[PDB]
Amino acid sequence: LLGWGLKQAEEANKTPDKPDKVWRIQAGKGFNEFPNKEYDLYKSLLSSKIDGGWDWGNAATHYWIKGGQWNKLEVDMKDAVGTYKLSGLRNFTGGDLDVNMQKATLRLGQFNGNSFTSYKDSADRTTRVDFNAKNILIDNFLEINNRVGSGAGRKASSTVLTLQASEGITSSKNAEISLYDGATLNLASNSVKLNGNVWMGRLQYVGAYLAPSYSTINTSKVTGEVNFNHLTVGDHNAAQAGIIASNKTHIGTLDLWQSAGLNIIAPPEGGYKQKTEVQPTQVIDGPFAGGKDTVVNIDRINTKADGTIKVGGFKASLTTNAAHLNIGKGGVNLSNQASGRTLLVENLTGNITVDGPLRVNNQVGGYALAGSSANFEFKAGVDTKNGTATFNNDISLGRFVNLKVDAHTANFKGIDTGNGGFNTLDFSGVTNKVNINKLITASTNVAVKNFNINELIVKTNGVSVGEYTHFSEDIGSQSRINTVRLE
Amino acid sequence: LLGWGLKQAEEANKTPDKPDKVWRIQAGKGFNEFPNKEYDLYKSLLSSKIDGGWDWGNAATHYWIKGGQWNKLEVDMKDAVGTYKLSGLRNFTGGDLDVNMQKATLRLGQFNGNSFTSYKDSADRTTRVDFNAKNILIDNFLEINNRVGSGAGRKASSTVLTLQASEGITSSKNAEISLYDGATLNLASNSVKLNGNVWMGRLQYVGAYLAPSYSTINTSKVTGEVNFNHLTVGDHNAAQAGIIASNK
Repeated sequence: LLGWGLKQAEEANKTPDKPDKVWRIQAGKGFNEFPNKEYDLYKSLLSSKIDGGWDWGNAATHYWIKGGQWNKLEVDMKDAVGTYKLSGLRNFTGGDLDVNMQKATLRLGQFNGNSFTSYKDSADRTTRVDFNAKNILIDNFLEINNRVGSGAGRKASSTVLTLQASEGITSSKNAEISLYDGATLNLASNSVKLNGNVWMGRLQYVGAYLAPSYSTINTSKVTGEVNFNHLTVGDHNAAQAGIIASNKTHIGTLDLWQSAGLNIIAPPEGGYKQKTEVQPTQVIDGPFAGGKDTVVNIDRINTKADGTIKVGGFKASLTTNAAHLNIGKGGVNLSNQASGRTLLVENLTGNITVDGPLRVNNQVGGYALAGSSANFEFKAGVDTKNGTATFNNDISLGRFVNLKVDAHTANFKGIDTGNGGFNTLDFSGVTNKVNINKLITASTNVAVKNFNINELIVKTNGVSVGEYTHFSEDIGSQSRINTVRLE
Repeated sequence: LLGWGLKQAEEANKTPDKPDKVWRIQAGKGFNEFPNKEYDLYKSLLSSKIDGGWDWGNAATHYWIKGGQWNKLEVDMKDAVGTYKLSGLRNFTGGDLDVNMQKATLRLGQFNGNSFTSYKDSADRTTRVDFNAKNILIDNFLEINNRVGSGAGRKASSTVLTLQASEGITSSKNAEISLYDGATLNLASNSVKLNGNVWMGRLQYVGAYLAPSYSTINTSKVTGEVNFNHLTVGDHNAAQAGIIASNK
């Protein structure tokens, strides 16, 4: 019920833990003299101070450091050369690694995945697993803060995974990163390029459809080229993911759930940076404004939608503070079940530039039933009130679909509502101008205070009555239409 | 049986409390760059270190700070700009806020009221809720030291609310301030003008017609123009209110 902005700002500034028995391992001879050897990291080095096991109560396996889950382990290589791999460390509960590998390639997957989880003690600890490799090369799935077995036993608190390459963090095609309710993920390389299905927000327990399920991917340190490929937020719940980006974020296909949010956050303008017991200062940030050169290049926004029938829709949404928000040639899809699903492509302090056709149920026409009001909704520059919402591609609306745009200046290239009807084509939030190029209406509820639609076809609507183009608010004194053409 | 003059002079000079776990929150980026944004203060900022709940025994809701009602919370903005609102923090038992908002307009009501209460522990603590806004703009009802639910459960000790604007503390027409048996209210702005029904002394419990029911409004610091509109003392009992005025 907190929302993502409180929970991230609470999880950001924490002391790590108070660990007793801080184990230390230093890799000595043999490692720093074979540059191609393809070692194994668990079996040859890490298994000295990590013991396996079984958890009585929902186990498959189990791992911790030494003498319980409250013991920090350092590994201090700093000159080991080779390629190392984990390849099967599943359900690591543990706590506080930091594998320190300069000039050493890692590989977080080979024939088997990985996992990094915590346990809900009375202290509610995090795990803070770190790596400091040269390349990372995920190459098989990695799950952060998963379910250990099946539901029962001890529950799972939050965790943090930090990956700190210095040449790149790539991924294979079938390497599904999937991070859950408490999980974060820090990346600090240059040129992150995750070619696999990143999955923020996922069903941590088998029935918990009402969990909050926050998650975070903090690519703020990436001095290179952030490049996701297939982001997928939410799974049968109201997930609120978030990405703290680095002012250039090209992602590929984005698949929101029905009621799943997203908070892509660009950096600021100049870049980042008995007895009374006084807690340390918790600095907390509201929604600020991104810099001048912040771009978020999504190229397709689908929506996965099946399930219940609620009294409204579910309002899939994404929220950005970047100075631009381009949406590529894939356009916008919106799957629509019985009630009216809703999309909110909101931008706080920037622009919006859509370059694709607005689909619904994955076609351009996309009919809907009576109560199913498929509602697109765009917000360009809410908090600065000088953001345009340009659509450089010809949109087309079918039946029971309701575009609305609340921007400063909503440019267009053509709106064709002549096929379906019952279209509430709202523009009431637009401050001054709506520069539509070619409008085709059958039975529409246009609400514009000032416009110049410089071509207007008005179709008829068959044989039914009581349906008509209806401008529903004050046209003002600056309006204009350079061509009306009834048919 | 003491009378008001003893009880005010006893409640005036007290050390605040001895709180362990003095939480501190500092508002960082984002707040100090939108002069018209109309934020929310509980949900966007305060709810990190205030948890809701239910009191087993006469609840509707319940609020405290963190780990019980003996934990001080500072909020240190000092440069946040906008208009903030509480709008529904009911039956706050808690203890020891001080929301410090220079150059930030507050609003203590929007579609729902507020409340600030204590609980009669064995220590008999006050709550000392403070604000340091620029305007305050009450605009819906605010009850100080109320009854939490209905009678039973834990009882309510005294409390102090301090409002410290620097441009004025106005009020809407339907904003009934009503402070009860232990409640005080310090105002330190210039030009307090409460256009609503201020109600000193009110039935704290449903049958207690023989309670003493003292109350205090201390507008001593007001360098401007104190202006009430409709003061109403006492409700079915022998209330002894008091106002420490500022010579106009």
